[PDB]
Amino acid sequence: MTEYKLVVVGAGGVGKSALTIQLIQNHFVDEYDPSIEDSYRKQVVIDGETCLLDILDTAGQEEYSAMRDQYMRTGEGFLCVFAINNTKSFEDIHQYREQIKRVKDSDDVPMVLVGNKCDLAARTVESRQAQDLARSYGIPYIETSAKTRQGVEDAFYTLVREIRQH
Ligand SMILES: Nc1nc2c(ncn2[C@@H]2O[C@H](COP(=O)(O)OP(=O)(O)NP(=O)(O)O)[C@@H](O)[C@H]2O)c(=O)[nH]1
Ligand SMILES: [Mg+2]
Repeated sequence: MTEYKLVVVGAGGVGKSALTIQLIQNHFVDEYDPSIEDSYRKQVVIDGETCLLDILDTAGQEEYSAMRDQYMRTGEGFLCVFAINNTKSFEDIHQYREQIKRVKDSDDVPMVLVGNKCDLAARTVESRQAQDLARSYGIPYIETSAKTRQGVEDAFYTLVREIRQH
């Protein structure tokens, strides 16, 4: 099987853990609310290929993590997550992009822009605004809800496909 190192990044509270947990849960534990950053694994078939996804659920840029630079060096692809009801989180996307570019010294890193919490009516970031931002980075944009599961598998599998076509 092929192993992929994925890193989930974004501002505090956008749903980085919720997304990761929704993908990787085997549901033995009913509720799991991770308090700090951690690594998770998921085996899945994507376009006929058996993949092992190593998924790193990072803390926001706000919190200190000693290993952050090495997480980014190791990471092969990045989910850049914001929340559609949090303008600040959307504006923060630039910070996360620049951090990844600074560490990896590259303009062509596999990424997916993720607008999470799309189950919510109180939207402050229009899809067209995020599509515009994604198009300026030359990356896919996908809207997700970690509550409903909408788009969650698609976001991760799109990232794997970006890594592949790199
Ligand atoms: N309505 C809604 N709430 C969501 C969604 N995803 C996460 N949340 C909620 O938003 C809050 C933050 O979720 P969490 O997964 O902790 O986000 P985080 O980005 O990992 N936070 P941290 O940076 O502190 O680790 C929680 O109350 C969670 O239930 C979603 O898709 N929809
Ligand atoms: Mg978290």
